[PDB]
Formats: sequence, C-alpha cells, structure tokens
Amino acid sequence: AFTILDVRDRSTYNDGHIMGAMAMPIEDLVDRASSSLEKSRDIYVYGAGDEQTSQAVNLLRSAGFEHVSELKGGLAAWKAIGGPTELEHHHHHH
Ligand SMILES: [Mn+2]
Ligand SMILES: [Mn+2]
Ligand SMILES: [Mn+2]
Repeated sequence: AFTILDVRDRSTYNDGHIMGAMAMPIEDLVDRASSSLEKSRDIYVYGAGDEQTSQAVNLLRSAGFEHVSELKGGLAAWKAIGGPTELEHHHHHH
C-alpha cells in the first residue's frame, strides 16, 4: 500500500521507530530512495519536527517522487494513536 520513511538520525531511529519504517536519514535520503524505491510509490515520511519533515518531502518531490506525504506530528503523533513501534539492537559507549 505505502512505504514509511524515517528521516531522523539513524541513532534516533534505533531508539524507536514506526514499525516497518525504513531508515533514511536526511543526508542520504535522495540517494537511498532513488535506488530503493520507484517514483510512483506512495511514500509517507516523518522526521524530528515539522521542519525536517517538510525538508525531506520537498527533497523527494524535487527528485521526481510523485506521491510523498507527511505524517504530521511524527513518531509522537503515531504513538498517540496507539501505533506500533520497533526498537533496534545497538549499544552505548557512554
Ligand atoms: Mn540509543
Ligand atoms: Mn552489538
Ligand atoms: Mn562498540
């Protein structure tokens, strides 16, 4: 149906992301999406805040993706409606 892209820092993605969302940080977004997804695919993106989200949507649309929409409120808005999330294995040297 549609693909979900998390454009936040990969470190952030690891701490929790929308279940099934793909990790595609802003800096590598156009490259990865261009090589992994067809431009006719319905894409839904969320980042850390409205600003970063908008930036990502504009980058994808300018790259030729025909259907790119924003998930308003991002991860917080998603958890607010009881949506599923996943955390990734990683460690901290802190
Ligand atoms: Mn962490
Ligand atoms: Mn490890
Ligand atoms: Mn290590």
